[PDB]
Amino acid sequence: MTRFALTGLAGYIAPRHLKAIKEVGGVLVASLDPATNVGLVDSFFPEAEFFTEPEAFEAYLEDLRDRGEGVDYLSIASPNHLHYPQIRMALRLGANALSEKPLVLWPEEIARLKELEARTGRRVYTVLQLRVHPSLLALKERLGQEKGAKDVVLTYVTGRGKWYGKSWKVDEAKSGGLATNIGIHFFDLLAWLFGRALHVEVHARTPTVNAGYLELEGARVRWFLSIDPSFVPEPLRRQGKRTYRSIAVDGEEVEFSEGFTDLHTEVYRKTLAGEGFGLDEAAEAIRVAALLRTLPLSQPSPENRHPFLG
Amino acid sequence: MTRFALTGLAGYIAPRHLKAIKEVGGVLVASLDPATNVGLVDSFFPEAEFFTEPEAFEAYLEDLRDRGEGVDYLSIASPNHLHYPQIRMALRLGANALSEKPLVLWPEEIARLKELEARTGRRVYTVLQLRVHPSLLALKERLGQEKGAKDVVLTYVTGRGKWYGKSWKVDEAKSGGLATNIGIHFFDLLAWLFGRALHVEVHARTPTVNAGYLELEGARVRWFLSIDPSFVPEPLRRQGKRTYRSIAVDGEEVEFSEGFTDLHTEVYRKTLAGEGFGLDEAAEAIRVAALLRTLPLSQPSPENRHPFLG
Amino acid sequence: MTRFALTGLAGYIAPRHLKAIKEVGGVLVASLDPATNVGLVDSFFPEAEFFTEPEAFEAYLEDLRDRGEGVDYLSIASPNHLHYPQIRMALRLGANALSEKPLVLWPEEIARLKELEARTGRRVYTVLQLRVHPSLLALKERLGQEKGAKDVVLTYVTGRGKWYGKSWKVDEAKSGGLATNIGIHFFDLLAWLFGRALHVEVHARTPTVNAGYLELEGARVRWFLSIDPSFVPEPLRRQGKRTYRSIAVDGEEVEFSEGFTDLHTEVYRKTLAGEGFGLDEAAEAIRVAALLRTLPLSQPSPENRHPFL
Amino acid sequence: MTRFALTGLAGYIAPRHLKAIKEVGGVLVASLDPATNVGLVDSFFPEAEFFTEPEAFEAYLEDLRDRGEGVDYLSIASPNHLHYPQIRMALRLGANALSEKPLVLWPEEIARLKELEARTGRRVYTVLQLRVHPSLLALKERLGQEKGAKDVVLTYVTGRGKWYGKSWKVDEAKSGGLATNIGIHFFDLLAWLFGRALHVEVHARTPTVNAGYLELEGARVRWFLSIDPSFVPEPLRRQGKRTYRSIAVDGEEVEFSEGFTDLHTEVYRKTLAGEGFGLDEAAEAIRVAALLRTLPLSQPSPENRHPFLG
Ligand SMILES: NC(=O)c1ccc[n+]([C@@H]2O[C@H](COP(=O)([O-])OP(=O)(O)OC[C@H]3O[C@@H](n4cnc5c(N)ncnc54)[C@H](O)[C@@H]3O)[C@@H](O)[C@H]2O)c1
Ligand SMILES: NC(=O)c1ccc[n+]([C@@H]2O[C@H](COP(=O)([O-])OP(=O)(O)OC[C@H]3O[C@@H](n4cnc5c(N)ncnc54)[C@H](O)[C@@H]3O)[C@@H](O)[C@H]2O)c1
Ligand SMILES: NC(=O)c1ccc[n+]([C@@H]2O[C@H](COP(=O)([O-])OP(=O)(O)OC[C@H]3O[C@@H](n4cnc5c(N)ncnc54)[C@H](O)[C@@H]3O)[C@@H](O)[C@H]2O)c1
Ligand SMILES: NC(=O)c1ccc[n+]([C@@H]2O[C@H](COP(=O)([O-])OP(=O)(O)OC[C@H]3O[C@@H](n4cnc5c(N)ncnc54)[C@H](O)[C@@H]3O)[C@@H](O)[C@H]2O)c1
Ligand SMILES: O=C(O)CCC(=O)C(=O)O
Ligand SMILES: O=C(O)CCC(=O)C(=O)O
Ligand SMILES: O=C(O)CCC(=O)C(=O)O
Ligand SMILES: O=C(O)CCC(=O)C(=O)O
Ligand SMILES: [Cl-]
Ligand SMILES: [Cl-]
Ligand SMILES: [Cl-]
Ligand SMILES: [Cl-]
Repeated sequence: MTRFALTGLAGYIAPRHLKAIKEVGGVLVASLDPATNVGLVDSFFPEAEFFTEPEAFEAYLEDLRDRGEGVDYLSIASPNHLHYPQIRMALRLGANALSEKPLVLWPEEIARLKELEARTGRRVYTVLQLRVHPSLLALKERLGQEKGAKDVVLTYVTGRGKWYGKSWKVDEAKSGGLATNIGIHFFDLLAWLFGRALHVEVHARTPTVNAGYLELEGARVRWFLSIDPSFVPEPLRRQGKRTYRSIAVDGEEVEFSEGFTDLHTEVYRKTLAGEGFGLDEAAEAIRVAALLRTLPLSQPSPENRHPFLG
Repeated sequence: MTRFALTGLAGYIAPRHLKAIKEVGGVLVASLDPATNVGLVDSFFPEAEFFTEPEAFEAYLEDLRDRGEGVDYLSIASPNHLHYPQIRMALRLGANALSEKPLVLWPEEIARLKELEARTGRRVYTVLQLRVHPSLLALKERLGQEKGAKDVVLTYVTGRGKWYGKSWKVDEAKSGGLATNIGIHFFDLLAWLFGRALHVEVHARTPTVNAGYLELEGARVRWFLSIDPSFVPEPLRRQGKRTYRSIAVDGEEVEFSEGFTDLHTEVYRKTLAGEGFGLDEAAEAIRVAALLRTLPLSQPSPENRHPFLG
Repeated sequence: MTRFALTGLAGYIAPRHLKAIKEVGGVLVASLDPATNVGLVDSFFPEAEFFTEPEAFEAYLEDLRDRGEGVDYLSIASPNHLHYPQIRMALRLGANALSEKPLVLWPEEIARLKELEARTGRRVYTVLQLRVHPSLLALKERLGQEKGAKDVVLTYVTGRGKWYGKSWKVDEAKSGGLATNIGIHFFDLLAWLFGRALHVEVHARTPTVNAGYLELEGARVRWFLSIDPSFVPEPLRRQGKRTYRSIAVDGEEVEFSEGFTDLHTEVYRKTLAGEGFGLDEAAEAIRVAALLRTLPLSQPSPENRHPFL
Repeated sequence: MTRFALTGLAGYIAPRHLKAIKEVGGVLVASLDPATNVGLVDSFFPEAEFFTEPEAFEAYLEDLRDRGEGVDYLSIASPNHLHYPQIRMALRLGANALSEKPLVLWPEEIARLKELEARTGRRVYTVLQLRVHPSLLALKERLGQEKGAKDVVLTYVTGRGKWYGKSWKVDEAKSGGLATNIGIHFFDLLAWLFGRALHVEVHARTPTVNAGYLELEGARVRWFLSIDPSFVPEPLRRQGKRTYRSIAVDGEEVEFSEGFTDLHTEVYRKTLAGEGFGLDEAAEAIRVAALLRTLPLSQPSPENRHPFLG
């Protein structure tokens, strides 16, 4: 029975973690969130300890550890800028970390975490559910059979209501900006499929749209990211869809929205089986996303312009 | 299409109000919550406006009024002490109010609300789902047949985890205390069935237990309230059950937990149909609960002592 | 005895408002702040009500109004995005408003307040302390005696520590951005002295520097604003100074640091006498600051580039 | 040059700590507060780091420690329940702690901190400025010359406006209650003069008044504590005084309000000189204050009743 603590319990994504912990036969020992709108927790783990103050949470988990009943994992569902320091808290307390994406905001934070693993005997893992999406695992096998770099069009639209622009998600110091907070999913998919980015361009940047181009070891990629649902293709909009997440490559197209929200238990299962996504796996997309925070806009060549900018 | 604005969107009970507004064919025009952990809202009303600052939400709703697009109803799912001033906001904005229980904390607030309903021509309503619970409607009908007052044992145990003690729920200025925040359900049930309280006693009053006695026009009632699930009767507790909500009238048992969390849409419907629970309906249980904040403890006679007290 | 309520009581700036209210013979009936380090209030108005919830503060003031004991002014010292909706509250409660700068963030908000003033017969005022100052007030009479366009270089560097970057003051939706949160003082001084901005350019807009160029009816202005103290001129910086606040008009300087934390009381007095700074006085700087946060960057000509760039 | 970090920078007492660090020739390296009303700091330590997130503050200080540049002291001016876990943070960072009163809330926390001191070779100190108040030091000397149990009337009135009741200071879980948050000063003065409390009674306990009776090894003590300035004696009220802090014993009375707010630098100097008030010194008043939280009210005998209750 794997022992978990959880940060960010009051949040949107937290119930998916509570479900994962239940489904892998784990127990939630304690949670942290400065907000107390967490009453849903009793329907999953009615005996879990709860803290509003991170310093009190830390002291409690240390007391559990300084006596043999420590947690095995800290699940981290706090705002992005808190992932790094809460992962360090976990490792120091003798727990593995399982952090939401992006694992951290900066490449310097990845480098420091690699050193800290070696001094604490624990490991840092991250939630990248696209890496367990059955359609994308199948695409990955297909693409591996083919020599040469591929040409890819990546379109990632996921609608967000008006609350998003009043939240931490649009504070770049907290979220990393749109290309990190939302785009890390696809920058990570592209690194997993096609390796390291040799060249990066950004062609459009507004509060709701970013678009650009990547030259990766295995592919040339035109990409478009939005949180404005008007960019969902019209035939799908008609049927009420608010998302469109598509990779077109090698003469095929895979739209990977189905089950996007139903893969957190599989990520937990892979992680507890020792097949999790660690620092080495997460680092490349974080490097790309971080470069994009400060990269100047450029004018795309026609070959490099995503079609939604045409 | 009834037009609603909602306060308390990030909270535990908010999704039941989103489901109710949906199911009655209403539209959520705008919501208010100082917390922004509200991403669930896009799965219901992906175009609703959102505010963290009450002053800005008010100015926005005042602008809508002034241009003939005012909201019809403010639904209120904020902490209890904010119900009164949020209902004052609804009324001044030219909207009706539908507030979670307890409707307000104090009888003086009920009295001032009556004045403001007269000044504004608007109405104040509240969510008391026990009044639409089919077993309790059935009970009320059977009691109408009967002559004389009844002897009643009311036992109300609903377990709460460790987060509750770190929330506004235990700040008596915010919540009104245990007998208000949780007990209002049953004080209101008893007022609805049995009328006004002629005499009130409190026999036990700790952070997790209140017990006492009421003499009502239609009943003598021994009551016990707890948020410690250890008080669930042993034959249910041994199975892991954490709630027990029972009214026993002249020795006949009605346990009413089933469907307790599945009646908000029916309250909303009754309200919109002119059958809502207004100030006059809610006032008596508020008067009882408010008395209980300062009523001195007394030693029960054996005939007035709830069985759980020994 | 003029009755006041105050918003933003916990904030850096509220003590000058407590002094003005005291000094002008007013009484503070109630205050609002989400935060609770407001104890200083006890040494001025030891009986004032206090609220952390805006809706409870509004209901309390509305009760007072309805029984004929309403406040006469709402003084507003909250973060900038709250000024507009708190002035709206003041007018709905039948009070005048006296707001910190910037009075509101957007010209559309000014227009709405003008409608609402007419509806309620109450007035919106703002604290423009540079306008009652001795050394800036000196200019306006002189300058005004001469004709011809002036050539102005405006430089303001006011160092801010690491806390600033973690506060609402860098959230553009809350503060209006650097030029507004720092700038607005001086854009208002410039509009006061030299009229409407007929051309506006922004040359730099980074998190610690905003710089640009204005042409006003009465002057051209090269301006530079920063909260990075490394831009304090070296003869001051070498001494450890972290601020520098200069307007040079046709080669003639005035530096501005001295009477800066100073003149809230006179502004209260003028306002109470019917000589306050209203929407019409405030609007132009608000229009310019709204452009300064929204216009695209452009590359300056040599002639139009502030020397510090 | 003694290196400090500070918690609670945006609050009421912090400016006194900034002044103290400056006056003892220290440097403030970094500060933590979730609130950002802190601009004052620039007039003292213009280059200090600042954090809103405790986990980021702790990671920053951990980095300093690891590269041989750790702070020497953590000064703690956060809410009272945070003192214990922030002192734990200091000790694990290899810093001494200098915490505002009360040092911690509970005797069990004192006991844990004694164990952690021994582990780390760092020390915990606290601000008890009455122990450096010249009038009280002079009184202590005068009393010493005697022998036999003293008879004491302690009256401690310190006015607070309406903001206090909407702050953390009235949340007993955060502040310890009135007898702890305000009262610790005088319980500590009494323990310093007269030793262990062998008998404790509480006679009144309202939001603005606590009163009771103690018998200590060296004195019997009738005490009264209020934040209602109406209890300042009329003659002092008539001249506008809002405090009255009086100890009457041995045929004299010492009123110790003068300079009560001007002794923080002296506490810092004593602490840096190795003459600070440690766990052993602070423990007894913490034990007494904690007992008073749960002690039921009793009816006083006339002899044991503070005069202000008569
Ligand atoms: N597909 C996915 O894998 C997916 C989807 C959504 C969000 N996320 C990620 O999950 C995280 C949570 O996002 P969300 O949408 O639930 O955001 P949210 O704003 O709904 O919830 C964030 C929670 O963090 C809490 N918080 C703030 N500071 C904290 C601290 N010091 N400790 C603990 N909790 C703290 C907030 O009070 C809040 O309840 C982010 O890292 C986000 O990128 C991932
Ligand atoms: N069976 C029932 O009918 C039932 C069950 C649970 C709760 N309730 C009631 O619903 C209300 C909410 O309880 P909850 O359990 O959801 O609590 P909660 O603590 O989960 O959520 C409360 C929400 O109110 C928000 N809030 C705080 N101040 C606000 C303001 N000024 N405006 C708008 N929002 C504000 C908080 O940020 C939070 O998201 C309470 O009145 C409670 O009694 C009813
Ligand atoms: N020289 C000047 O005249 C001068 C100097 C500084 C600031 N200001 C202005 O004064 C105002 C205060 O800035 P500050 O420096 O005190 O920042 P601040 O962050 O120190 O003060 C913040 C106070 O406002 C509060 N607040 C947030 N929401 C509120 C609400 N809905 N109602 C009332 N209060 C609320 C916050 O809790 C905070 O405690 C701003 O408009 C700023 O532009 C003017
Ligand atoms: N005479 C004295 O020695 C004296 C006088 C006043 C207060 N105090 C003590 O000083 C402490 C502060 O009291 P105050 O009056 O300044 O209260 P306050 O409410 O004015 O200030 C409290 C500060 O703590 C901050 N805070 C909350 N959580 C924090 C955290 N995790 N880390 C750091 N900061 C955090 C708050 O945001 C706030 O700015 C308390 O322990 C109090 O008992 C002592
Ligand atoms: O909806 C998406 O594609 C992104 C989900 C996510 O990771 C987020 O919202 O943070
Ligand atoms: O569970 C219950 O019976 C009470 C639900 C409720 O109203 C509450 O938690 O506020
Ligand atoms: O320091 C300055 O010059 C600007 C003051 C100001 O208005 C602010 O800080 O918001
Ligand atoms: O004023 C006093 O005597 C006590 C000071 C205070 O508030 C405190 O110590 O928290
Ligand atoms: Cl906690
Ligand atoms: Cl808002
Ligand atoms: Cl309030
Ligand atoms: Cl931080």
